[PDB]
Amino acid sequence: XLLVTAGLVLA
Amino acid sequence: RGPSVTAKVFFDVRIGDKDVGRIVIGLFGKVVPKTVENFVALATGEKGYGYKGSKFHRVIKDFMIQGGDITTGDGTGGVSIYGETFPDENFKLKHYGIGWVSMANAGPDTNGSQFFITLTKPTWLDGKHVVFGKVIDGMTVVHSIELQATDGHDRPLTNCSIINSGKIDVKTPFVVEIADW
Ligand SMILES: [Ca+2]
Ligand SMILES: [Zn+2]
Repeated sequence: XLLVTAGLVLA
Repeated sequence: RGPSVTAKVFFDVRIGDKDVGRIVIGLFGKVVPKTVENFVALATGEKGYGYKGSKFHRVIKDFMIQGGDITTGDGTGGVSIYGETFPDENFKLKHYGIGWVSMANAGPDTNGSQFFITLTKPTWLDGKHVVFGKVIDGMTVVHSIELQATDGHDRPLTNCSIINSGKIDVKTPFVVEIADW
């Protein structure tokens, strides 16, 4: 997808 | 009306060996004081660690550029001035459009050092990421980073580095108008 994460980057 | 920019932070950016210019971010200290304090302190490096030398490790055109991993550096790390993480302060500000500055996280209440600058209006992140600032100068620098060739992890092929960071005092606070505020 379109997320802004720190560790597990997802769809 | 709208909230006031009460402080500013600069990042001087280098892509590979080329100096590409400076990004100035205005900060809404009265809206989110705790979040602004963390970001300013990391920018100046006053606690002994900070943004200087970190990079924008994840860049997606028309979405955002992401930076501020000040420990491991691969995008999995980062720490705040308050500890490993700190809670979401509030969600008063939204990702209103391009150039808003917001905290990356790993779910609720896991703010650290990493942040992002929007290159769209990502409404799906409203209420999930704490917005605390706004790019006031250097949107062309943000665009230069945005256009960098990236791999399949969305990592620039050439490092986009923050070679210096710090604060600029705001002697005269000014309003950033926000529809319906
Ligand atoms: Ca476009
Ligand atoms: Zn262009």
